[PDB]
Amino acid sequence: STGSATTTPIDSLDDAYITPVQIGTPAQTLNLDFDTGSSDLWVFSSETTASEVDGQTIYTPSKSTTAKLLSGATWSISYGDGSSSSGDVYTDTVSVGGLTVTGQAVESAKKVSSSFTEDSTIDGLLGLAFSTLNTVSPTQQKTFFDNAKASLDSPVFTADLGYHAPGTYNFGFIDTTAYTGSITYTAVSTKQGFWEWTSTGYAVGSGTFKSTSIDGIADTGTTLLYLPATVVSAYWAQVSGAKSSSSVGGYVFPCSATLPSFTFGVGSARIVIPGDYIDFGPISTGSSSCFGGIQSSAGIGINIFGDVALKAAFVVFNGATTPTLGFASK
Repeated sequence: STGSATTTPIDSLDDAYITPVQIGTPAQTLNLDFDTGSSDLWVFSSETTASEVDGQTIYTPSKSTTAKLLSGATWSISYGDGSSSSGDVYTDTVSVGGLTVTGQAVESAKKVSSSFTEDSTIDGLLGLAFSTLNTVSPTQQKTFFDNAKASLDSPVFTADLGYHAPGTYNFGFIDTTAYTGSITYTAVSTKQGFWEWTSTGYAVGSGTFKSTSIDGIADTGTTLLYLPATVVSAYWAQVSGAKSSSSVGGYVFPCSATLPSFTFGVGSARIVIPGDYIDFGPISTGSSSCFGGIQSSAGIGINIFGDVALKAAFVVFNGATTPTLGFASK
């Protein structure tokens, strides 16, 4: 089997991408944030504290003839940005882009943190990291991809995120028309439960490529590109007037600037992020200070190849017995 679904930016900055997901019988379609940095499929629901729902579409398990309470199971998650959610668990039929999994754990939120409530466009998350990170207790549950894997034509999914435009998540096949050149594959460590890999270096604009190992994670659920402070300083030094602002929380730059590209290495191959992709717009409405899309990871503990990086590539998440990542230009 295969599946193919369009993923759509939630706003004009590509802050996140939503993909429609069919849950239950008859289907209830929710728009989920596919997140290769986490491993829970959780949804706003009829169980979510009413004051914490503000415009999201909810899953109502009592209206699904295939829903079954997973007795005793609870979940609770905290994300790298400080947001969180928790609740109980049902199993139900879940379909993405024509690919159906029966008995998928659907984690129903009883509580969500304010950032989720405040984002009316995201009805939940669909985790695509390794199932070892799934938070369901006392019986850890598998991701949608893990459940689908054996049925797929090939045990892979691909992320093709658009810049200011829709893109595609495919399951079970590699669309050879969706990228240019060849796909360069690179080793993955699953030791932390992430799609963790090592970039071979970087360049700023037309500058020389610096060969240096940068370990990080491919994370579709993170907006920005978070890299070591040395790398980030070298990038923003090429933008007149750019500076790190403790009050804003990162590097800002004059909105009148033209940003240089940023290249990252994948083996001997190179992925070029155009400068435009690094502009996240005014820090507040009407400001002439703009927020940068490359930020320091120094306070995170891990480097994160988030959407800013991934949307410059066609990305293969190869879930074979020994997982690997593939990157192609497009």
